[PDB]
Amino acid sequence: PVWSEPLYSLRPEHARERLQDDSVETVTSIEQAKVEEKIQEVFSSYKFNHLVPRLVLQREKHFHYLKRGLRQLTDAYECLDASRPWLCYWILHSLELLDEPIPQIVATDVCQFLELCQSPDGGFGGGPGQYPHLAPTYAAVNALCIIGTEEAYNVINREKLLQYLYSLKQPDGSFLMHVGGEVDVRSAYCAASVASLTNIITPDLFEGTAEWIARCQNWEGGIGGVPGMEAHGGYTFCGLAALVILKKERSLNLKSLLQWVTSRQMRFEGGFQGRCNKLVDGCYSFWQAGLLPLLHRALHAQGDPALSMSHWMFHQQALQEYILMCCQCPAGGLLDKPGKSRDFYHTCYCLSGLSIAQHFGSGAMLHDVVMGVPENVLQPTHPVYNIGPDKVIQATTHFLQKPVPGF
Amino acid sequence: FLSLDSPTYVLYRDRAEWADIDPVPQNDGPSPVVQIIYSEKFRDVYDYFRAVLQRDERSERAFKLTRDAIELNAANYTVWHFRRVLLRSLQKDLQEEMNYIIAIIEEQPKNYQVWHHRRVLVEWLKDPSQELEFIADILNQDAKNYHAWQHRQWVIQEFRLWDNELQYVDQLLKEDVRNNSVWNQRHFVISNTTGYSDRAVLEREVQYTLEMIKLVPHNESAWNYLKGILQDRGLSRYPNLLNQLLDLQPSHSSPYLIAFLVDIYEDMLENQCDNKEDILNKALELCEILAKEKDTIRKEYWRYIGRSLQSKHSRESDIPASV
Ligand SMILES: Cn1cncc1CN(CCN(CC1CCN(C(=O)OC(C)(C)C)CC1)S(=O)(=O)c1ccccc1-c1cccc(CCC(=O)O)c1)c1ccc(C#N)cc1
Ligand SMILES: CC(C)=CCC/C(C)=C/CC/C(C)=C/COP(=O)(O)OP(=O)(O)O
Ligand SMILES: [Zn+2]
Repeated sequence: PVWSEPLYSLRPEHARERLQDDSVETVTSIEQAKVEEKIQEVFSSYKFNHLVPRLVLQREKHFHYLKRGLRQLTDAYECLDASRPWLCYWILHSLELLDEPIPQIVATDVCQFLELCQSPDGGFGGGPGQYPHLAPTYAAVNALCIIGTEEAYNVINREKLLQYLYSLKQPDGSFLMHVGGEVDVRSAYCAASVASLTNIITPDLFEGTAEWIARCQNWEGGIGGVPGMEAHGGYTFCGLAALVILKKERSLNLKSLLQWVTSRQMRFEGGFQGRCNKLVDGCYSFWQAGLLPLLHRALHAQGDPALSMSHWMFHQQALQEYILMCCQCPAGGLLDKPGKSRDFYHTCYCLSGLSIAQHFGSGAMLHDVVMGVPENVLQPTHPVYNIGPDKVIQATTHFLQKPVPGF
Repeated sequence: FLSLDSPTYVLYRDRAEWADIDPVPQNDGPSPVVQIIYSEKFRDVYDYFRAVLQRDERSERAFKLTRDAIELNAANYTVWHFRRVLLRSLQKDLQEEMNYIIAIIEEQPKNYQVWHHRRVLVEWLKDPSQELEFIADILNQDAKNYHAWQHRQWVIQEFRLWDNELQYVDQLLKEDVRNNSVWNQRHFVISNTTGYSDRAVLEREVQYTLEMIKLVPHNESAWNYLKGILQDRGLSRYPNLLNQLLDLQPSHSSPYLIAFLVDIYEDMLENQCDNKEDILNKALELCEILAKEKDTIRKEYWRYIGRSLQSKHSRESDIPASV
């Protein structure tokens, strides 16, 4: 009908989704109200300016931002000087989602840089001459798999990688993030991700690890960084994704987890918060919404007959609207929420989340929902590794040719 | 000595006491990627850090240098590692170092490295006596700081400092009853002290939570805590809960109350209650109300729940196809 608004966030009923603070004000509600008011202004801008809304992913602008960043960054990025393989991964993955090819000159330079970051005793550090750490190790492996050439695959010293992983393994099934470092669920994910991609998983590498992760699921249904801690989207993604790799998702209460994540989508903003009673943030478009494909697969593997065969169990439309309307910087790049500045991390995860929200797939069944102009459609991403599913298959196939180190 | 932000800070390449050392430029290769155009101050500190790291020079001057490298990039875990090597190797006073870490955490409280460093120091000293008051000051500025809560749990658990924490939780719940980190701490404290199997404790917690819900019916944290502490034994185990929630319907309703009702019904059906079908239809009605009107952001979840309940609890569910 003509009176009908096709955008969910702009419908008249949507205003009923604004925060009800029960006339009891606290820091939490004051902060939430501020965000909602800012977001409402964005939603309303079309109507106040008397224009018809047009949701356009600014691809050319994002590409220019990325293409440049891959080469050179301002000193705004000094705080990421121990995380340079993350920068490689975020940028290459964003480019991959936007279906922009990686010049072979670029590919080889990235390979060579990551070689310099690799420790003689296994794993990758944040930069040349830095000690190894599971976080940049994960990023480096993803980045090399995105490139996906013989040269890239060959960078990874698999024997040393496995030795490095063992040196971090704790008796209780957990892993240190690095030597002398801290333990949390991120490390289980980082180790499982690189070990599965490169085919170095031995019989006992992950002994006790599934059980350790399960101890991090708490009374909320989500997963905390360590046993006892508040549930958080980032840690919940690491936990579930690692269990999926280990084929041990059933170690978790999947139903309380499903209930928890779906509750993290914000009824007004459309995006996701990282934990209960905190603020929406575009990067959770991946960390939180990425759980839904993982849960779908796990539940489906149990023969759940009630599963949709065309949508994930979150509001795909509302998430796209949040990202497209609220998270794009006009000059290129994406961001956390309106008012925040662009950066490569949010550019990666906002686009990853957009792809997830666009593409449903469960075995043979496929269904896309693309809000705004059709050119908005991104390439799909693998919900476990967050690189293209084609890159996952190609890497695993290549490394399965090799023997697990030690045989 | 010379603070990184001192008006009279001087570059290391200009310091007489560093003249014997050749700085080590970063090895980025012939054609760099993600190359950061560092400020002069940053590149100068890190060129000298590379030099002392490479030489493994364990000196007072190297120790002081790590303080500047950390201030420039507190996420540089390599610098933190070398600083800890120097602490032990130089036999530095660890309480002085505690003074240092408390200051850096105050300025950069969201960084992982600073909290791990503090933990190591506490472990080395076997002294937790400053911890709870220090953390409380951080939480007074950001009551949801995740590392702060994590460090607090670690300290309490490792040193058995349980006695005053429920009192602390109650104070913070008064300041902001919506603070989810504080509801989590409540559960952490009770779980590890009395447990929730103690009927007087459970009863006390449920009464407390219901009282909070009445004060702030749209506060999701109280709702998740009520569900959290009741659900492992199974919501249907508590027959009065349902009627008492329905009594809040009139003037304390929310999508949270409605959703909780569905959770109760789901568990009732799971444990084969009286009036199977009556309960089912009540549940299915609520799922539709939620999906279509009261909680549409979660329409896919609520329709999945509706389908799930239908599929396994309808009168036709166990009936053979031939019938
Ligand atoms: C405010 N905010 C909202 N979203 C992101 C942020 C900040 N984050 C850091 C995000 N990660 C997790 C939390 C977020 C909130 N906290 C925070 O704002 O701390 C400061 C940045 C102010 C110090 C605490 C950190 S994250 O860097 O821990 C992270 C997120 C996602 C993927 C990876 C990582 C990460 C990966 C490898 C190493 C680390 C190392 C830091 C460490 O463990 O020592 C972190 C961030 C990270 C990178 C970029 C870029 N480009 C922009 C932002
Ligand atoms: C693979 C890998 C490294 C995964 C980690 C992903 C991730 C997002 C972890 C977040 C951990 C954390 C300390 C969150 C708190 O930040 P905050 O409280 O300032 O932000 P918030 O308000 O949204 O919780
Ligand atoms: Zn973010």
